[PDB]
Amino acid sequence: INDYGTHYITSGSMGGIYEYILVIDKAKMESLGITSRDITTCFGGSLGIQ
Amino acid sequence: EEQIEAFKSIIQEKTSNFNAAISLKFTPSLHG
Repeated sequence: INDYGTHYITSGSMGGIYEYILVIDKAKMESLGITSRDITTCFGGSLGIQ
Repeated sequence: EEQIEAFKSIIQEKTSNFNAAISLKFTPSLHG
């Protein structure tokens, strides 16, 4: 079997083969996050007794 | 490709004031 093969040819053709593969893939991901917080507190008062 | 950015900003401010004014004048020769 190893000397003469597992199979033999019964028919076919004698042509050529040209196989070209052009594969492309792209993945773009962007994430932007902005958080701003401001707080202000002011309290003042004067008293007068005389 | 990898990109990361982080910004931080903190500001603090405090102000305090205090006054005290008291007068005394006693006159019932005597004067104050």
